[PDB]
Amino acid sequence: DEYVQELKGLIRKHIPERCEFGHQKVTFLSQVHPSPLLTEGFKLLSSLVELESCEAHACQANTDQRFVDVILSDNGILCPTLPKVIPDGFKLTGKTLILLETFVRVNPDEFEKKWKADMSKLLNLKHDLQKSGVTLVPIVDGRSNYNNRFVADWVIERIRWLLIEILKASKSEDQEYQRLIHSLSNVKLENLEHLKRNSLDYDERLNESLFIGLKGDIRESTVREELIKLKLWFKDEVFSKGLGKFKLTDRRELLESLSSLGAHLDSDVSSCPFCNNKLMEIVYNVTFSCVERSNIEKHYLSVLSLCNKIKGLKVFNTRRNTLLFLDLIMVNLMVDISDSCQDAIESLRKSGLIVGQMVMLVNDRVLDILEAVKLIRKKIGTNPNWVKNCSKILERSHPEIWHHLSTLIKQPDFNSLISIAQHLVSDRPIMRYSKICRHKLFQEMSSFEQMRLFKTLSSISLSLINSMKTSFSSRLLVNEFGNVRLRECYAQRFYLAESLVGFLFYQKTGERSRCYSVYLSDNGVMSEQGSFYCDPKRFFLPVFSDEVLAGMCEEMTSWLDFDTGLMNDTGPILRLLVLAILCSPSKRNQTFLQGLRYFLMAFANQIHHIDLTSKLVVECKSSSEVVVQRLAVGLFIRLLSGESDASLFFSRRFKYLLNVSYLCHLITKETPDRLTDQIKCFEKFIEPKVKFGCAVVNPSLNGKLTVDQEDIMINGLKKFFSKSLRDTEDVQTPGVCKELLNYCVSLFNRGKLKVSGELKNNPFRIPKLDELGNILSTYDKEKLVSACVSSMAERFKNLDPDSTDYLILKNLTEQVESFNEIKHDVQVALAKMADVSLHEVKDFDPDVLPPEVYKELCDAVYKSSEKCNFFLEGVLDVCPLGLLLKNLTTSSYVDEEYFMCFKYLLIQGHFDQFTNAALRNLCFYSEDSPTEFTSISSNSGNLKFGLSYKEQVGSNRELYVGDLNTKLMTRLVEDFSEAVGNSMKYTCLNSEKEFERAICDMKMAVNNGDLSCSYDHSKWGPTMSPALFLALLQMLELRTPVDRSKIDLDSVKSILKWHLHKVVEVPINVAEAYCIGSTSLSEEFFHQTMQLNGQIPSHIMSVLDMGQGILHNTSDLYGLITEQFLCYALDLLYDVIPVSYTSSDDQITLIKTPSDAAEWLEMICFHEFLSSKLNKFVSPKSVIGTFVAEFKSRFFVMGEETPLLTKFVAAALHNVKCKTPTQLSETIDTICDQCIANGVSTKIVTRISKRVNQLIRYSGYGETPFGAIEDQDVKDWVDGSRGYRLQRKIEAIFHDDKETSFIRNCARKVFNDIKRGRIFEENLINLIGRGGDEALTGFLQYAGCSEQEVNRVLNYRWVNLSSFGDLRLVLRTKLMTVPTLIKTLQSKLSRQSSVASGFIGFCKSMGSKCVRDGGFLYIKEVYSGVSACTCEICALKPKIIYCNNSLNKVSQFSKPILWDYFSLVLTNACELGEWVFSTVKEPQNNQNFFWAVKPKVVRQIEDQLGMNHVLQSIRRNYPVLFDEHLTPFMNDLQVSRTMDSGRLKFLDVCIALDMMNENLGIISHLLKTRDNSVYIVKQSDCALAHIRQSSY
RNA sequence: CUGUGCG
Ligand SMILES: [Mn+2]
Ligand SMILES: [Zn+2]
Repeated sequence: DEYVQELKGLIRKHIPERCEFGHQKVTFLSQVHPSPLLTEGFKLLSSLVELESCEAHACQANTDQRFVDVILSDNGILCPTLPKVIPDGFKLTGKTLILLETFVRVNPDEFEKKWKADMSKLLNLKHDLQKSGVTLVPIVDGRSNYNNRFVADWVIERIRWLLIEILKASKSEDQEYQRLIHSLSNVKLENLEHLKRNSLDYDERLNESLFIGLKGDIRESTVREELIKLKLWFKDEVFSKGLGKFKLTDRRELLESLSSLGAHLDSDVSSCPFCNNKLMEIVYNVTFSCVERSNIEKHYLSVLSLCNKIKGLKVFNTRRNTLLFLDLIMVNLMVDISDSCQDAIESLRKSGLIVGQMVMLVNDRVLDILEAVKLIRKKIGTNPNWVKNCSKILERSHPEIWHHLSTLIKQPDFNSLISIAQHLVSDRPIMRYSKICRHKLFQEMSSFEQMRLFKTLSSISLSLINSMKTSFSSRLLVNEFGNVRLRECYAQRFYLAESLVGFLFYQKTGERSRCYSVYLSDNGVMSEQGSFYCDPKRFFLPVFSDEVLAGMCEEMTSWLDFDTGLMNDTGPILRLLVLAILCSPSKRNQTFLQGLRYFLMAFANQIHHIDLTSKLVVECKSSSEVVVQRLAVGLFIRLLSGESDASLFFSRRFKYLLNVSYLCHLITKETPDRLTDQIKCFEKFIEPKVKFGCAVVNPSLNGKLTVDQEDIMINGLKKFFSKSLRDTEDVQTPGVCKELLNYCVSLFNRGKLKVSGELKNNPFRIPKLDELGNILSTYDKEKLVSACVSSMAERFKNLDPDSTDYLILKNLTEQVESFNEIKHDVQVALAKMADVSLHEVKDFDPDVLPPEVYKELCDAVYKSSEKCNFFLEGVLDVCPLGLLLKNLTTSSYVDEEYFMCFKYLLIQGHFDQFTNAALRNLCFYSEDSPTEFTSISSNSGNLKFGLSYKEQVGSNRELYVGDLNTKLMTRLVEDFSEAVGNSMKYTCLNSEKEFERAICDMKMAVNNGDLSCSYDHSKWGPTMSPALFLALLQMLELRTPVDRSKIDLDSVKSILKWHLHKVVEVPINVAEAYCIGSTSLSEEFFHQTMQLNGQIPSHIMSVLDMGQGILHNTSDLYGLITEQFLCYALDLLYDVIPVSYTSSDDQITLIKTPSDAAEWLEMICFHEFLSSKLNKFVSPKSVIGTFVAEFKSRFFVMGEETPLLTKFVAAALHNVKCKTPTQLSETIDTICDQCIANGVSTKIVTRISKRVNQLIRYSGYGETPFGAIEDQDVKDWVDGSRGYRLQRKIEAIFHDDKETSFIRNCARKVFNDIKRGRIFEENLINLIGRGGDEALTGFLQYAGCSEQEVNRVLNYRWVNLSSFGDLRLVLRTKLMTVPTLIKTLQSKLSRQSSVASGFIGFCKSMGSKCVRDGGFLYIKEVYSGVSACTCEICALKPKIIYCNNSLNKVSQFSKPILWDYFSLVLTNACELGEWVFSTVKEPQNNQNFFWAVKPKVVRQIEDQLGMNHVLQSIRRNYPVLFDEHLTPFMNDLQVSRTMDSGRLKFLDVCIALDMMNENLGIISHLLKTRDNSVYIVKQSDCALAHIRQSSY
């Protein structure tokens, strides 16, 4: 006991703050025995930890450690026979309980495991306690450290060290000892030697069911002879019988097949699309009614804007009366406008924004003056004081910033109102809800109206997205088949011509699909244009793409200018097809275009599968797919009807049709319906499993199986490996024959393949799983509400205003629905802590009761019944505790909606009514730590996975989410597999050199004419099984490089069989949809597995899953070795030369033949048979000819490569992620560089830049001299960065480049004397860091100037709103969450929402107080503060640049632009040389002269630019910024400290510019590869390239 | 939290 007395001495620094410190301490002092003292030491430490955890949250210690039932029976409460559970901290007040259970886990994984376990075990008790008792709120405090606020945090580590020393000094179980010794460590991979590996009478039958036929020692000549005999048998048993899988194209017959499948002849639709689709007829009507045909309006718009701003304050705490006040103001200003200037209502007002007795108001709602009067005369007599009272609130407790001098207090004279009403006739709309063709023959129209069609489409799309952008929290004053009258709908406006305006009327709000009606107003007259029904989210693409599509069309058609006349009958149909695709966003259309891509791939080449036509036919609905399908097939026929073999200008035809097929990518891939999306993903997940028949019901979730479960697992394993080498019945069922595994393994072992096992670099060196895609989880909501109510009860030390809702907004950043739900939850929780029968038998939750079960009439009339004690007089905004329910009922009653009133009434009626291994595993003991593992688990779970989907253009892609332990095991397996793959050479998944080698090999083979085999494999993911990898690694040896020690992968085998024992959860939403309840296989399976066998199915368990996204590289290497075996076999049999490349989903086989290709079908069929014998089913989409090759959608043809224009332009048009305008412009620059890399066009990128500039300008931000990409660029995207193009734009701003020339001369001088001229550097940073203008001067006198230059160059100024920081803004981001260069460095050191909704959030957020000063303010006052001096110097570029006296009123946000010119010039000097110092000179082709170009950049900045160079420079120059906000999480700073090649050539000088300026982003741009290294360019664009070369 | 413009 050398330390026991030392422990007694050291534990003397402890405060007995509570009594039982004293009690436990005196028990500890008075006991000296070997066995207990450790026990009470650990339990006292745990008690101290739990008290520190819970008394920080107003705890009440459970000193007796009793159950919930007795503490609830302490006072008067009925016992509902609650299940037993021991609480750590309890807080009971009135009829509310707060329970806190805390724990400590140093290791994270155990921390989240215990966290999930405790919340799961506590949540289920709420459903029982609430049913016939009181409520509760579960909270848990998880700490990863033993730290506390009662000790000086230097003894606890010493206490732990001394305790572990004491326990290791002497003992007296084994696993308990290991757990306790490992749970007191702080920081601790492979080599799991300490694991027990105990058997449970199950390993054996797994072994002989998997490792009986595996030898891996078969010699070579026997394999040769066996393959010979197999080939001879195959030749005359299945090939001579005509039972193959591939055949020749037979072009013409394929044309009739395509015409039959696509061109519908049994359909009743007409051959003119305009009347087939509602959008087509609507746009046709508007465009052919439009082509053939004053300060009052701005005042009206201004007053609308100001009332629209003031309404958002909601300072009246009520809605309907607020709306009545606002529209009363609107009508008062209306009648004050109409009293004078009588020539305004008929002429200047009708032609603006008005229609029959229907005037728009705040919140973009159109309202009728008649019923407006019918509602204004209310509250008159009942309470005429109202208008007075709401007037008096505009003086006190109001912003008092208004122009309502007289337009507010005047009573509306109803005589003028009725006179105005009778002045305008009744033309109320009908909005038709739920056959003669004069459709103008679009094929015989001029070449101008199509662009007008496109502009009309863009206007309609933007109007739809504006209607999307409207507010959600809007309730109509008066509520309302086949024809509904419109009186109080919502409206949007759009502009077409000087006199006529289009209007869009819609009745409902939200984000889901609605019904809309389109009307027109020519000269005050109302016209009917149409109506339709759609979901706005799928029309973000055409919002401004009215020009890029056009020029794309002319270029696309002009590709076919080899023959004159073919453009005439192919162009107009091409634009019509593009329009049809744009107006019809659906998965079926893009799948159909992909099917046409596959059809073209089959047809243009020589050999194709026999099962293509079944994968091209898609069922049609709504008669909308038929027209686009007919258009596509007609185009294909017209291009392919005549002589169209491979003996003519066929490459351009192929490119044309391929781009036509890729036109599918314009469709937004964002799962139009979500619940059906989970249904589809789940059923396509579960169909192969059940059709195999090995899916069991919910397992034990802890590593226990029943006899039936293990028996069916054995049956599945036996069935999978029960395939023969001769039977042809098993060609589609999953499985494989172990014999061929033995063959391939044995042949690989004796170095007979292209590679061997001579590996180097030895590899042995909190969301809920049940729901994916939901914004919030039950666990997260419970935690947030627990924290909220804890803070609530904490501050009451009554009365509570609505400001508590602010806290709800503080912790967060469908969403509004969850916010309202949690607001109601916290309201009712506060209410209960302050102090129709079908719901009883059904779910007892009153907040989930749907309004679809009862009529609205009974709901409205029952809430208006007698109520004495359930309502109170007045609104009573103070809301003291004890009467919250009455206030909520009154607030819901005064508002139009009664559903909240109904549920509040319902809930107001109370209608909701001394061993060391067992007694020491509840305080802090880490029992769940993995110490002994079985064949099926690892003592820490059963590898629970969660299912999810990912949107793709073609079809939804499966995805699996893993827990933390599963995540780490999967990542270590992946690391080992990647080590093996790096040992491999031919793999192409992440090794770019091999990818380039494959590209060059395929291109040279195509140029020579070798045979191509682009194998595409179907159902690659779900069909594979881990058992394949188990057997493969069992038969493998993995020899070491030099030691030849035959590495034993026992840990790898165990972890892989663990993955074989993975369990997957089914989402709760699909389970509920099936339970609530067309014939579906999954539906029948679920209904068969509800009660017939066991309980509801929530966990699925089987063998052959191979979850996509988890076993990438293992599957890659398996497929690689298998294809190597097959290529070796085919080479040895048919003496032909194979080579192959693998990408784990599709592969490439290049075949060089000796010594016209119709004699080689037999080898392809034999290879297909061999692959099908393996678990390598090949999709029918493969093309096995020798004309064109495909790999990862990178096609190669004889002579050149496809330009892939439409895919890239669609990508550039879409995925405009809006966070800040600068980042948007940079992303656009990157995507345009990528687009121009593949020789697209130079006139199209200009249109994209114009479109994005127009889009950002519409947002109200305003154009900037940088803005988006410059207009009218050139092919000099090559050898040019963002700096160069920005400099070119700046030069283009100035017509006569006169001061730019001199300032470039000055920049040339400063570059000259900073590179080698005399001595400089390290003095510039002193000048740079302060500010703006004096620095201009300082450079000027460093180069030589006078005061005239000083006061002349500083004249050009531009407005920068982001001057005092960054634009504060909140977007529609995921719930629950310093120069930028430092942030990028931090990120690089470290290792669901729609684009439409993102744009909506951007536009909504920038309109609030975003710019900062001093304070936050708006933008409009900033832009209106400018002075329009117009002194002939601020007019050459309006709204871009300004002169000094033009910005006298506001000057903080005003900088000169020539500093940006310095920034760009010095950036180019550091980046790509000094040749940009010259003057641009201009120079003094059949559309088909394409060729590749290389960058011609020269770098004098030590082009290598290794890592840790900038870190040393920033440490030297800016130690203050180096210390904090930089390199906290780093351990190898020492290499950077000891002169890591410090004092670079130019790194020191031009990094401070990026420090100061936040629109360059050069250093981050500096440290990456160009990623292109080649650019496709036409000689037509090369002809007019500008020349800029600099002399010495 | 707090959207009003493409002429
Ligand atoms: Mn492929
Ligand atoms: Zn028609």
